[PDB]
Amino acid sequence: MNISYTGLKLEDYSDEVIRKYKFPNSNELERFLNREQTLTVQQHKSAIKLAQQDFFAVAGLLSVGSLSYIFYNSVGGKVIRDRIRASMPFPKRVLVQVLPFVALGTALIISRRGIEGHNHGYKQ
Amino acid sequence: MQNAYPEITDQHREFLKKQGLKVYEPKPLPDQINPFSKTYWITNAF
Amino acid sequence: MSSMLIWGACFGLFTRAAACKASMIPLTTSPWKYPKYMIVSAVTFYYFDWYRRMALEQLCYNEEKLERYQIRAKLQSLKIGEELSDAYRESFFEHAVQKNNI
Amino acid sequence: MFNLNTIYLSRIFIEFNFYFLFFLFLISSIIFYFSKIISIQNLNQNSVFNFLKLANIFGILISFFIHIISFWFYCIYSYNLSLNIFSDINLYNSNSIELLNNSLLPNYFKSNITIDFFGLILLTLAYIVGFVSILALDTRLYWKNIKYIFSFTIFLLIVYVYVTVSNILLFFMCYELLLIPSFLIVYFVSPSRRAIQASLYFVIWTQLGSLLVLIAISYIISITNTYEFNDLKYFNFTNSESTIIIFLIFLGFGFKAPIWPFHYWLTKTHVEAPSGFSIYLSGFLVKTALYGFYKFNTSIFIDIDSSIFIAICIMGVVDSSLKMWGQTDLKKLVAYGTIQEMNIIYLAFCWGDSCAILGGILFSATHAFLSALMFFLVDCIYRRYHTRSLVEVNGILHITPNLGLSILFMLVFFSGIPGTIKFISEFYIFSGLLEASPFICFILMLVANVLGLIGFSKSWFNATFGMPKKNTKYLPMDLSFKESYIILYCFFFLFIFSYFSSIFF
Amino acid sequence: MSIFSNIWINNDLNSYGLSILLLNIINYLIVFMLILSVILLTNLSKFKSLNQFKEFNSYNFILYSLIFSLLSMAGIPPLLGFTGKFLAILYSSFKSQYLLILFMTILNIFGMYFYIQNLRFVVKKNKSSILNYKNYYVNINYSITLNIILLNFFNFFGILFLSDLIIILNYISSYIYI
Amino acid sequence: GVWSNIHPTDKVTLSFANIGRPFRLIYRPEIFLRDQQAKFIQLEKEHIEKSKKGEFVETTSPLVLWN
Amino acid sequence: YMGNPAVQSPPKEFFNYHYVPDNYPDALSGFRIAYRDPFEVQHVFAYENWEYQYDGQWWSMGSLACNVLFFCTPLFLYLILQVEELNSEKRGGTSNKFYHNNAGFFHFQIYDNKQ
Amino acid sequence: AFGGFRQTDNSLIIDDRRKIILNTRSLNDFQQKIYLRNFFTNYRPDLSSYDYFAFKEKLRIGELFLNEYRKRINNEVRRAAILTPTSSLREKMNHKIADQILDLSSPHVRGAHFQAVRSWTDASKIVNYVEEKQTKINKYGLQFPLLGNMTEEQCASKEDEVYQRLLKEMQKPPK
Amino acid sequence: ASQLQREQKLVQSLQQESLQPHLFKIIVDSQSDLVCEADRREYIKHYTRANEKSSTSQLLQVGALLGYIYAVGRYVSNPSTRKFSYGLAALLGSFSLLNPSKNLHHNHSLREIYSKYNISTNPQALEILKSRIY
Amino acid sequence: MFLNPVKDSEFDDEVKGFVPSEGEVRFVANKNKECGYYLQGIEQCRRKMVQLAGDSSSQFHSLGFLPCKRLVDAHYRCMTDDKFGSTIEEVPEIGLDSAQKFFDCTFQQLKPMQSCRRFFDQVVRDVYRANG
Ligand SMILES: Nc1ncnc2c1ncn2[C@@H]1O[C@H](COP(=O)(O)OP(=O)(O)O)[C@@H](O)[C@H]1O
Repeated sequence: MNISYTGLKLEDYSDEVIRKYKFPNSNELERFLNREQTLTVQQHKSAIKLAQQDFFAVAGLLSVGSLSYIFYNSVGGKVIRDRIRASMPFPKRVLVQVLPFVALGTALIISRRGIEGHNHGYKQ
Repeated sequence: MQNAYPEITDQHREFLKKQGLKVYEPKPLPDQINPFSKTYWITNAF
Repeated sequence: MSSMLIWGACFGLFTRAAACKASMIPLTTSPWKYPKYMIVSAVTFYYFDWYRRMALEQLCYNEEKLERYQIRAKLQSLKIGEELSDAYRESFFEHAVQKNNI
Repeated sequence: MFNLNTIYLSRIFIEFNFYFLFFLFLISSIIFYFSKIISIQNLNQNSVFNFLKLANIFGILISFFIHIISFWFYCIYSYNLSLNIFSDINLYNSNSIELLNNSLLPNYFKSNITIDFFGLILLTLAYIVGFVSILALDTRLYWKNIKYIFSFTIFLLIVYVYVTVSNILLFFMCYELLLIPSFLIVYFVSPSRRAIQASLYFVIWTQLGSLLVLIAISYIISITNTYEFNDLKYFNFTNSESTIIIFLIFLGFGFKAPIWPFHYWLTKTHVEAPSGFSIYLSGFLVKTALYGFYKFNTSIFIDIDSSIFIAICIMGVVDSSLKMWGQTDLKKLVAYGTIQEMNIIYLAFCWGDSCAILGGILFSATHAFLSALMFFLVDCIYRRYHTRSLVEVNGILHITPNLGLSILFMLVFFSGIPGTIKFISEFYIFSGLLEASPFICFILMLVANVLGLIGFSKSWFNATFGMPKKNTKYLPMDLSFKESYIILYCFFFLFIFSYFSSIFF
Repeated sequence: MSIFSNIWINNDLNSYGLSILLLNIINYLIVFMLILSVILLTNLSKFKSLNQFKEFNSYNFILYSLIFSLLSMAGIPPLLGFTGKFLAILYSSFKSQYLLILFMTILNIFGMYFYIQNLRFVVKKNKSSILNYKNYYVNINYSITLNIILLNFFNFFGILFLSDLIIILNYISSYIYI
Repeated sequence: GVWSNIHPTDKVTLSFANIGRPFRLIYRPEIFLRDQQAKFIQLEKEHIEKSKKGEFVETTSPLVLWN
Repeated sequence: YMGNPAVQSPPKEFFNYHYVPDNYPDALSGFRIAYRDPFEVQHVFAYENWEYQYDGQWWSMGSLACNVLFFCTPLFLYLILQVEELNSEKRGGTSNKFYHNNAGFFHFQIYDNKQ
Repeated sequence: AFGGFRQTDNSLIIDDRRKIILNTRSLNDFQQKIYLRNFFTNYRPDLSSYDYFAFKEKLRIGELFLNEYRKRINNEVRRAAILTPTSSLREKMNHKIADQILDLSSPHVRGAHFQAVRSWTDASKIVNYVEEKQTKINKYGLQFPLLGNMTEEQCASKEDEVYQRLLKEMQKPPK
Repeated sequence: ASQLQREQKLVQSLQQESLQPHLFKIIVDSQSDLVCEADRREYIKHYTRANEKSSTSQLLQVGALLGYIYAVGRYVSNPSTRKFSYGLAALLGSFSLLNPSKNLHHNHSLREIYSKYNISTNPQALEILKSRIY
Repeated sequence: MFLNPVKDSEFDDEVKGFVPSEGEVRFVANKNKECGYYLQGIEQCRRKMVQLAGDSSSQFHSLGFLPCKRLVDAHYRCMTDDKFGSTIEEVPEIGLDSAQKFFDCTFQQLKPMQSCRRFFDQVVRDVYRANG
């Protein structure tokens, strides 16, 4: 309540006190005020958006791969599944094989790019 | 890290070389053993 | 989420559904009960939100009034001989003398 | 080269994986409730129970994969976060990285997420043991009791909140929420008629432990009016208060551990509970008790000697190990093995936050997987030969070779073979105890690794070998692909977890 | 209650204990209505001995309502009966009564086994017939069923909304001395 | 949400973790402090006034309150 | 106590397997249930139902010295731990103490601030 | 607000700073905080929460660093066991290696022990040793990337600083 | 000699425009007084948005391939393996030739920000960038 | 932090660790637990004064952080136990450099208040070592 600018004069303090209590420059004051002295709010928002997109991509790919692998490889016993897969067109067999692997692999690739720092620019 | 062993003189080393002894040194991995070699990767492809 | 009216409407919907399941009657039975329950629950929970906010505000004011009571009870709860002791003489004379202006 | 993206990757993955599990559970519950009037199984192919089983098993599995990814994210984040504080030596700058919350989903229970290695190990154990247990409960869920297919999803959500909150009250509540689903599983899913009394014993024992923990947390909250471990760090308890708190938390979490003499409930329940819950009860919930004790005791300065608690734990180990010879019931023998392992793990947490909790965490994971494997083997034996007693079934290796091989390799893994992670945990705990107390370390190793092991192997070797002469018309078949793959996954984890990063161990 | 230079600082609320007592009484009344609403929904003459908790073995609503009401009475968390006991122990610790906490714990554990003992009797060899017959069919009262639904909601998830009840009861109790 | 929009702490924590505490302190901490600092604020104002006169009061020196 | 070598007639009254009402049976491997041996089932459900007959029977049943040693084992373990505590204190080694050297920080727990 | 627990001991408390006499049985929460709960619970109570977190991390790294010292001396002993025959191994080992082995022994390094029982002074000395190592490796910018996280601009500035430092040190007279 | 060559390379990079956004990013990272704080914030925002490597590109490429396979295996009757393989190769080649969702509405904002400072002929720009060279 | 430069060194920045006395540790810990209110007050005052008069067009911009000068002086008096003056400008010459570093790191390079506490405690430790 008493911590205010009312009643304060520069003539009531010495020049050393004025100098050591003086405000910094405008850029420093703005960086301190916005809490962006190291990382900016826009950098934080970009990182959050990338993290959310990465999670949604990974979860969707994992779900699609898990559902495709089970719904294609759980149609019967061994002989029944062999007959069903043999009585398929080539694109359908490719989908039965390619689809479960591609989604899970892409999710793992996204995770690997997440844990890695190849984007660092200090390289030669 | 320090040398950890009692030092010997260069005169002593010259005398040992005179007596037919040879200083032990590590030898590089052969192309078969080296995992960064064309021989290694050709073996892998085969 | 943010609307107590919508929260009450959802509560009434799910309450009607669970009462239908519990009674073993099929859902879609007495269909007018769904909007009725939604309206009743929405109004009741809206009023309860308003009443809890009012009660919290008046409770803060009652606590402001009660802090005086607790101080004057602590001064009146002093054991005999402690009223004029150095640890309570100032407060006791503030309440007995200074706070005697009726 | 650790940037801001990985921090938000880990935090977002944790929060949104909790929300993934919760949304799957909510959708499945809505479908289960609003598609039927009675919500019991319609005994036909076109039933929601097939969809319920599919949805729950797939939620568990996919959320487990997401949890693996989030655990790796957390490992990288924690390593680099500890590095950043350690890295900079200049006194002018300090690590001040302030993060923003996500926009799509709120903070559940208005609590910022705090993640520790023990908590995420506990969560991984939750996922895997729940997966195995639910795979072991399909033959038990039927007409009028299919509603417990959601039980493991409820456990996963409760523990997900449990291991991610810094609120001490939310921590205690999530520890307290594990009783109702467990009692409901034991009371309604168990086929044995003696399991009602076992459920009552489990409830009363675990609730006495919960009451002791409740008294301790009430002391903590009332004395220092807060709910944060940092606020606890900014407060000191007197010697009497600290002694009361440590005694109460140890006794409660040892009621749940269990510890000597509070394992009667565990024996009765394990003998009478369904095999899936027995996998989940021994594998996981006791580890939640361990995590609770570790979180409570580490945050409070205790100035008393822990010799009494160490003696209680060692007495539990000895008492459990000496009773293994006299068990003709394989499930009760596995229960005593669980008691022994649990007391050994609980011993490691009697030295505060020293370099002894590492062995405790590793042994918690190892015992989770070993107990899951052993109870699953008992389940296979009881489903094949319709018995568990040693006097009724023997010669399994000759009629069911895969089951006998699984039993033998389970014994090999349980004997602390160096290649697996039980040997690592034994090495940690026993080295620490030998430097602490050499004679007590030798006593513990002698009773546990010789006498208990001898009895345990005697009761299993007699079942594996012999002649299955009687009831040749009723002799079962070999192991199915589900059981074979579950056993192989248990073996694979016990082997390959020795190669996990040593930063956290 | 501290004093600094004849200025009193008051960090304790005197009216909090009465609010806790009121909350305990209200929670007990709510759980007691829940257990007796299930009874009033059925043939009241079917419940004579303690072994006749098997009679509640019926369609899942009555059975689960009974077992959850019994668990709530015993103080099993997070049910409504647990909240009152937890708050009582918290207030006793705040009032620094370790002996009272000990005796409360003894009473709580004995009463908890007293309540959960009857959960064993609920097991019945077959589904029971405890409903009155009106117009040749069992009379199921939808109004009482809805009341039980509301009580079950506030018994299962009442710990999420207990803060507002606590605020209301503390506000009511704050008038006792002012 | 709407139930827990009245305090930045979860409802369970509000219900159990605040035992015997003033709801003014729990919900309006700043007003609670400024109300209990009524005499101290006046003493600080008097100290500042006397300091502007060149009279440094040692007794009320510690009373430098920000909130 | 020991088993009786004499040949005995099969039991007529023995505890047997009992299942919960409305129990879904286990139908693995063709649902083939064999008749159970009475002696085997009696041994299965004997220890679970065994009880002491009179007060204090637990002491003298078997070996009194072994029972006393087993009963005093926790005390013996605590006293051995106290001796080891003496040895560690004389040598300044690891004691049976709750080492609060981390001041409350947990193991690899994330400690970050929100903006 | 922090509270307290009612005390039962009837023992007088005399405070020379405030010139007051109190009874332990009759103390409020603040009096208990300033009299009964005033003790320390960590090695360096004079440090902030952030400072003591850094101190604890450096102490753990120092314990692991002493264990690393012992492991390195063991590895060098293994190397001596292979590169030197037994006819002269013990002499060369007793030259310098045996003394360092006995220096890095059970009390001096934690090893496999649960807790390295250090006084606060010993913990501070270990942390100061770790800080000396950190200073001498950071002056040359060796922390990045194994022991430090730095942005690209920070790395470039550190490289320029290390280049100037290396030039200055190379152009100094020998001792 | 070598340092002179490094400074000459820095000047040559200053002359070019392709490396100009990168050099101005290095200037902004230094938090110097040459660039205004608002300019710093806006340039950081635009540079962060432009240099994002989102997972949506890989997700869309995965969805297009699997979508094509599903479409040709679902509706086409008696498909020809030759045409199916040719279509797979064509779509994979198109993915190879397609730039990774390159954006053009963020680079011009960068030049708007850094055109206020004559980086090529700024005495302060060289002084700031002499120390910081990647 | 607790490092002293080696006066005769073969390289530029060789340092040697030291451990403060138990008396110094006890004094600093007790005062920080007794005067931590002033430090948080200084942080909040700095933020509020940047919020109010941070803009150059404001009327109070020329006054700088002077409203927080009272908080700084109160913190100095509390940490020095009212034995080394009523203002931090009256600091003994041993703590003068540390006081200058604290003022720089607090009001010119607006670092997080952890570093500012480090420098202020350095002032207090210098004063204590001078006048133990
Ligand atoms: N369960 C048992 N308890 C005690 N003694 C046993 C038991 N089983 C076998 N024996 C002893 O082992 C011997 C083996 O007898 P057995 O071969 O089973 O009978 P038989 O000789 O009539 O075929 C018996 O004489 C008996 O004394």
